[PDB]
Amino acid sequence: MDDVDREFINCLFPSYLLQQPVAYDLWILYLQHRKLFHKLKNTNLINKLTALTRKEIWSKLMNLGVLGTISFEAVNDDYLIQVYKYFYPDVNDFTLRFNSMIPDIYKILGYFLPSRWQAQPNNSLQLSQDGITHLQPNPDYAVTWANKSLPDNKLTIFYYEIKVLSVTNSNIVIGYKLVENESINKCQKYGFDLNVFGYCGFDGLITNSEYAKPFGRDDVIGCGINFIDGSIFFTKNGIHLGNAFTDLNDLEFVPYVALRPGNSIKTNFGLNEDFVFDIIGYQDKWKSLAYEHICRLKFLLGEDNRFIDGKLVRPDVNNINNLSVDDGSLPNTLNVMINDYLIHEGLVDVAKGFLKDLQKDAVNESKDVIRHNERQIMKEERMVKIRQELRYLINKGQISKCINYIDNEIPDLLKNNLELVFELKLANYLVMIKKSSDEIENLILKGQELSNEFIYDTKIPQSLRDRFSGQLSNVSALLAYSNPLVEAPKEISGYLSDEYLQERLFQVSNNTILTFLHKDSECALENVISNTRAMLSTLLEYNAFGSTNSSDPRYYKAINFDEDVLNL
Amino acid sequence: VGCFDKKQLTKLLIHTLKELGYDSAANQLLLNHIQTFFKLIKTGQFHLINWQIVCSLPLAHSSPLRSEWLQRLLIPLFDHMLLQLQYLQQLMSSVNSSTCSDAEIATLRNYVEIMILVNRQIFLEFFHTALPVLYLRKILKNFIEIWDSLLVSNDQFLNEENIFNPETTLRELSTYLTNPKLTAQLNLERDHLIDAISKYIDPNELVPKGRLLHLLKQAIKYQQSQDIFNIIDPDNFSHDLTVTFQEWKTIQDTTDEIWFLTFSPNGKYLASATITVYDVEQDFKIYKTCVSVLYLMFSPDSRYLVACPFSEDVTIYDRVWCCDAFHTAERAGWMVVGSPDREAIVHSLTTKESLFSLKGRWQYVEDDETFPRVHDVKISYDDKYVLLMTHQGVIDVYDFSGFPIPRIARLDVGKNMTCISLPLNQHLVLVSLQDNELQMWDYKENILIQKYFGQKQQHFIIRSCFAYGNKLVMSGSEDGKIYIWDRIRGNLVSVLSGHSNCNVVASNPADKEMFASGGDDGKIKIWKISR
Amino acid sequence: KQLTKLLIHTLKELGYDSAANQLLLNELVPKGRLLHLLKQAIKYQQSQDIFNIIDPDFSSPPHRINLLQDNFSHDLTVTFQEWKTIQDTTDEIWFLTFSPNGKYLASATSESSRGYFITVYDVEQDFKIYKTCVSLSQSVLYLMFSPDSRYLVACPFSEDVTIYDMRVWCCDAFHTAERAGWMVVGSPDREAIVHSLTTKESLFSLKGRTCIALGHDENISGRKSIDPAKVLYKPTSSNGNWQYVEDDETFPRVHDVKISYDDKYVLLMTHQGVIDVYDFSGFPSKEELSKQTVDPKNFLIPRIARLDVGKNMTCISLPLNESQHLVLVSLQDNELQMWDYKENILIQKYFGQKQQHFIIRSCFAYGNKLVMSGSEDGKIYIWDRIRGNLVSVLSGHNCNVVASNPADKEMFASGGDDGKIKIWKISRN
Amino acid sequence: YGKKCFTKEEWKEQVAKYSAMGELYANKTIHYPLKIQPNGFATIQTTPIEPTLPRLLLNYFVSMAYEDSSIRMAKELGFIRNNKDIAVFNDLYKIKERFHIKHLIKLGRINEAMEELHFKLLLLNLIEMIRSHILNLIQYSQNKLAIKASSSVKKMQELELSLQNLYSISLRSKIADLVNEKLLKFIHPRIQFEISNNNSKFPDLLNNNYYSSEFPYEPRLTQIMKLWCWCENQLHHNQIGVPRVEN
Repeated sequence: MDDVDREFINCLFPSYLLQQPVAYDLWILYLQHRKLFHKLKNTNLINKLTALTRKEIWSKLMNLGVLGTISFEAVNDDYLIQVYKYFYPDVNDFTLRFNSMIPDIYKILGYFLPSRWQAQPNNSLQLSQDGITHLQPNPDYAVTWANKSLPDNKLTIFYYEIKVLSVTNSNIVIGYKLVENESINKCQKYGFDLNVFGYCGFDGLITNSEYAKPFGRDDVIGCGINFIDGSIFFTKNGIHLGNAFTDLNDLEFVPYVALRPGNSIKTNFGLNEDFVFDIIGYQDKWKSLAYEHICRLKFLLGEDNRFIDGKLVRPDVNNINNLSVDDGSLPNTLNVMINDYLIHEGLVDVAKGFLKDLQKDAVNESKDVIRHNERQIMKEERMVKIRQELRYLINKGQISKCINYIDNEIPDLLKNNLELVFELKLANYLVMIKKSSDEIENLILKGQELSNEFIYDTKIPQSLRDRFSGQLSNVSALLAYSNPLVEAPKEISGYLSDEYLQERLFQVSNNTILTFLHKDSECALENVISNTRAMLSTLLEYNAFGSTNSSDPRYYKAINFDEDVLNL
Repeated sequence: VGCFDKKQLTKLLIHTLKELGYDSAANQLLLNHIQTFFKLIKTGQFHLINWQIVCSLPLAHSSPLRSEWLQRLLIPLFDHMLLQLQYLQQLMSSVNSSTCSDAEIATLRNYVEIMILVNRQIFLEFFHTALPVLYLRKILKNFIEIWDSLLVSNDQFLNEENIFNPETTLRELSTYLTNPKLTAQLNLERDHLIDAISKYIDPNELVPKGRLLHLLKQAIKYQQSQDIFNIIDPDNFSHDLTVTFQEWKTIQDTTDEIWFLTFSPNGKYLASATITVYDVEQDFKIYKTCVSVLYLMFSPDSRYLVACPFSEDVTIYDRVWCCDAFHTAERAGWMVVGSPDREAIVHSLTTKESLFSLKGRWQYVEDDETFPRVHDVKISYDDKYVLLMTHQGVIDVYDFSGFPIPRIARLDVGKNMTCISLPLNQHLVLVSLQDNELQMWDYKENILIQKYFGQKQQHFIIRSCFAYGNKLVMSGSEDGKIYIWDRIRGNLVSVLSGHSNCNVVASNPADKEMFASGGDDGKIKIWKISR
Repeated sequence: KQLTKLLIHTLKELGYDSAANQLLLNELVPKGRLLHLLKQAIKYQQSQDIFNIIDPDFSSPPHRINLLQDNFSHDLTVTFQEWKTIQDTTDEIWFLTFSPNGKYLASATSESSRGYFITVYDVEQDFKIYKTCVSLSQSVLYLMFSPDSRYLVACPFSEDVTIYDMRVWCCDAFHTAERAGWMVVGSPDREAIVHSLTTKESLFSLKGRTCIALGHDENISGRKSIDPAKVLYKPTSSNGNWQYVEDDETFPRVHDVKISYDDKYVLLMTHQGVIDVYDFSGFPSKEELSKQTVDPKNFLIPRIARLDVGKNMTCISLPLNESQHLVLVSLQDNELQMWDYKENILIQKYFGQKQQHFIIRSCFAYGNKLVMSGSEDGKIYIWDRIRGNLVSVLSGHNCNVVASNPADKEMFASGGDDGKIKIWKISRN
Repeated sequence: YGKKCFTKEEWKEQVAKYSAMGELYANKTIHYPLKIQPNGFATIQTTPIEPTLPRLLLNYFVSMAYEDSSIRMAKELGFIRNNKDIAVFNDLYKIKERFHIKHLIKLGRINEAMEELHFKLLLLNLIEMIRSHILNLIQYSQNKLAIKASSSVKKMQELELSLQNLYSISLRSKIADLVNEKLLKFIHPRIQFEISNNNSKFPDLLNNNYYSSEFPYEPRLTQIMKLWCWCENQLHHNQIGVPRVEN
């Protein structure tokens, strides 16, 4: 992450929510619209000559029918805007063109969580143009809920707080409501239906029932749902009250408020202003609880013995993977696996040091591992020297000698592996471009020669020919600058980074060399890490049983793998 | 003169006489800035284009520059353009004070854009070694950066197609560099530049190219807008008459009602679904009887009839509810079947040998939900699009690239639907509905063009179609009247009454002027146009 | 290249003879041809516009003609300006009506100060009160102005009728002179009556004197159920026979009555949602009934058509002086329909107003160009007539009555719950 | 076994839907395979495999008191320059002393290690004394244990003392590992202070909540393997089937 994307995403999304396993899709959402926000950060985003929203506005007006027997062709744009102003008065002159003083742009990002109160079809209420700033049930001729309904199998904790600032013990009924909607008559008559989990304000008694004292003139009340064990709780003035409900997993909810015509409120969902309850201090407690519950011949593992041509019959047993620290199998498997990873790619000196050190540590099962490990480190000795030489050549920036070496050792590889020689020649060209700082009369000739080699030969397939052109245009766009590592944009300058060249040519070339000789190219360690990260997501996707029955805590919803486990 | 302006009339006449090719008349009837700039461009001596020969143009939208910036911009061929860029650079340091009424910048942006266009032409003229890079880098990256700054400092740019223009321009210019073939395949003569520059100028000072022809075509359109039965398609007049609708032949063949009618794609046979086929070029003598059926089709060769029965599978003459054949000679002989069972399998006239059955078959997405349950199908004449009805009031359009599967669009209408009636040989479609309306959709861009009103249609099934080329649109009704709308404008041209509901209407795709109507009174009538 | 001859002819015509002669190096085209084709093209360009509302009346010089680029307007070519506000004694307003000569305004208040009295304002003398009426306290409901522009008719809620000089909820008057001083009354008790508003004895009842549907046209439709004779009212018709069947059904509750401008067609609303039209084209004349012993109640009247629309109607209106057999109908479920009653055809639909739970009026205006209505907000909705698209939404309050001026072409009054009586003037065209 | 049963291709597709950043994002036209056929039709990924393993390797080496491997892996990562920073790094985590103490305790010579919890160490010393084959034993036990006997009922039960587990090597290795964790916990604050204000170059290789109080002071790869086996077994309890890892 750069030094601007972090700031922008922090300004956009709520703080407590970026620390959940649901920060990944939020980062994807932001990443889909990076350049546009980068440009727009100049002005006109702090609290008309349509071009392509023309057809969408036209369709959305003809849906109502205020346009009759009038052709799509020959329509005055200003007429459409004028008529649109009559039925969408709050249009903030930005949709036509199509802490955080940013107006409602989350419609573009597709932010899938509630953000504002939505207005009922009647006029028995009025909200101050945002759904947040000021809600008041205007004089009669009052219930409402949030716009979107939060899902259940995609997050862990949700929390929003309202501030009451007008009185008729106040008379507001707030909380959550189960959603089967766009049951309301009784909601408008009383303060709650049979499916409204709410905290009243007349006396404080929870709905559907001595819970807590009533709130009054200026009070801040927050409504939090916890999906780890299925609970709903309420807080007032930053002091956590008791948990109000229990056993509510696998449902769907929406924020809900019923208000008497004498009281007014100001809501907050955490987008702009921070809370007072310190929800982070509540979330880390459950994270620590989950970590406490989870983490408190023979060694070599082969293929799984349950696979028959895509059929997985499951022997009826307690559990499949019985590896325990007390037995000692886990360190054995970890040691053999770590040595395999080390000798897979260079670092043979470190592997020899490891063999020496766990030869020294043992005192008179823990020697079969040493013997097998020594055999493994001494058998594959020819590939390790080639790998080390390749690493030296790539790190020295001598890619032409690298091609000479690859062709020299393995005879029959380059002649029929064009998709690798392209990735090597392009890197050689990039090295030349980076070094050149009057060779500019030769860069052009080199680029034209290799373009004519890799584009206009037509013996290559069509998709490959089309792909070899995008990379060439991208690398060509570098020449227009004079110090491309600083002046150029993020991506094009990304081509010149140490990462790309040095940590990608080797990654491609090593795996190519291994897979050409009919050997597996998986280290079985990053395989383990990726499998764990995918298993956590596939458990989160399907609401799962915690220990015995689906009424206990579900602890896999608190294991945020990357930021909490993979970074020291 | 009349009510126009005499000077405007004279200027238009002079430019028209020049444009026709004549010289002496225009050059004698006389008894500039844009002109001299255009001459400079046309002959080509760009090294003479100083700032004030550009700033003197009468910009289309706003007023000229304030008489303070032009002073710094008029302090006095690589060196010439470098000098111009150097002169421009100081104006930015002067305007850093940010004192502008959102319009001075709105003019400086236009001027910078014109200058960048001229420089782009200069650059592209180098391909018809190490000179293009030295030119591009400085003498264009600096202009592009300045233009981007000016564009950004406005509350006017459309987020969609106005905000990435400098970036895409510079990217294209830089990628042309190590790929010269695209420069050759570019069509970069010295007149498209003049076209764009003229697009930047005031249109009431530079007479637009070919205006009198435009106004004459408009006047012909006005005249055509009086009578809608004509052949003219863009001196004294072409209107002021009257026309009429006359029925002349009736068929009281039986007493049962009529469900469906169809005319041969060559105008030589009339099908009926009471199955009977009538000769039509021989004074309507019954040709044959073929042996319930509720849909008819003819082969594009106009040889083989295809029925579409109720419970039996299919029948062909020398569940399934609709069938439409292709048109392309490459894939001719192939046709598409429908079914109210969520199934659509391409097929042919070999009574066997099925093909792609789509009951489960710049970006792509994963498979969606199921149960299409097609009702009526249509095939685009270029055979490149397949249109399917549903029962939940939506239409699907599928793309067929080549057999010897995605969906381009899903058109939503709401209310229940009926016949589709693809236009007769842009993209159009005429969906009939309940709720007493007709809609003229557009399946290529997924937008509703217009609506037609006035035909009773509730809890039954009625038919509509095109007629008189693609100029008239007619429909049946619950009351036994035929309704006939103008298509371009959308007003009720005629309401005939010849049945006592009327179900089906059809036309020759061979004769411009006649059609046929059948109803539930047990009758078939033929109508024609009198003058 | 026929263009060359026309160009030479017009160049010689306008005054540059030398240019035409130098240019010289299918029936002798007439004088001033281009000066006509350009006018035609300008008219077409004006037609293709959307903002233009054609004033009912070439010589416009206001710097608004330029044959170098297509010319069109940006704002609406007409403007609406509020002018007054008669907000004295604001209890409630329900009904407004002008006079055919446009010299009075009539407003129906509700029980405010002097009973349920109504008000009549002068128009020339700065809208000063011309007459406050004395009414039986029953919150009068309907008003009408006699075609002589003198008599005022008021129909209240509690089974009476009042006539003023200068249960029945449906009043209308005849416009032709051949039957002068006659009116038609419609009641929710399933009653329709012909009445004279100076003697007030009776003239002719209904509910049992109507042959249903007139059967068919020249018996083509057949439909034989029961056939009475030709004792039905009809002149020497040359269109077909319209006294076929004497079928019947329960008389429908009538909630509005209208009479065409040739006394030839009377439209009656129902409650179920249908309109039915009758034709007193053979009703005895005043002179032929004053002396001759011709008597109704042993006769019957045909029924030209029965317009079925669905939902329950609220009001019907007729134009002032493309076909001329038009009617504008209001109805709930947020719509406004236009029909051709003499043909049973639906012409146009208008959307946008909020119409539910109440009784809201509508009317024509600007001669015939605009159609305005109220809504359940305080807003006033004004549509273009020919094409049916919104042209304006003003604010005037809920507002439940509007009325145009049948004599000034440029003014119309509004009325809503809060008692305000706003006058609006239409200008710039 | 009918909930979400997977196949090799399907599970591979499910895994691949992560799109790791790798510090080379915003360049979305780089991540594509190779399709290297000869040797036949294979596939190789260009996205970085796992861009954070070389720090977990160093953490494992240091936290297991592995000296030579620690030095070499620090060399092959970019932290070492000369023969003085070697010494300061070896004294920053005091790897040699921890390794010597752990090796001694594992060997069974408790007293020598003790000459540098405490009750468990004394219990092992007493076990050694009993395994050697009394008034001196009485005095020893009395003083050094009655000073600590009256603390709970668990301690008395432990002091009272399966048969082949008390004399095994596991009981001599578990307490060695636990004391190693205790020394890591004790040493950790000083590294934080030194790298914070004394402006060091080396990073902090260790990070009433259990997480923040006992989670880091252990080989991180061992915790990851614990979590891996836990998740693989938790998938089986809900009848969901996924392929295992081959080798």
